[PDB]
Amino acid sequence: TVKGAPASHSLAKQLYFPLPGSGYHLLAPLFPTSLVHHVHALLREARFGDAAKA
RNA sequence: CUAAGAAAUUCACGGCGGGCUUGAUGUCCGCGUCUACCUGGUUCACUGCCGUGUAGGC
Repeated sequence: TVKGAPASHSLAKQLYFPLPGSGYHLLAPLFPTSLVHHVHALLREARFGDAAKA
């Protein structure tokens, strides 16, 4: 549980978003660790075989 | 101010081997097609006393 310093080392994406009146924000996106991969793998190998043979 | 902004894939190859498709068959019967028309508004034609001489003759 430690961070360091906020940065975005020159190759991470960061994209202007138009504010309503005027102005922008830089909005650096970060890759999430949402695991739909577990829900994808368990619905393709675990009991996809049993439902598929039925 | 665009998940922004950048990017040489690069190369080669033996698909080969062989072969019985066979036989048989009933298309089979009919039939009312009628009726009336102007090719005519066109053949710039053989000559010749003729002038071949762009008008000139029956």
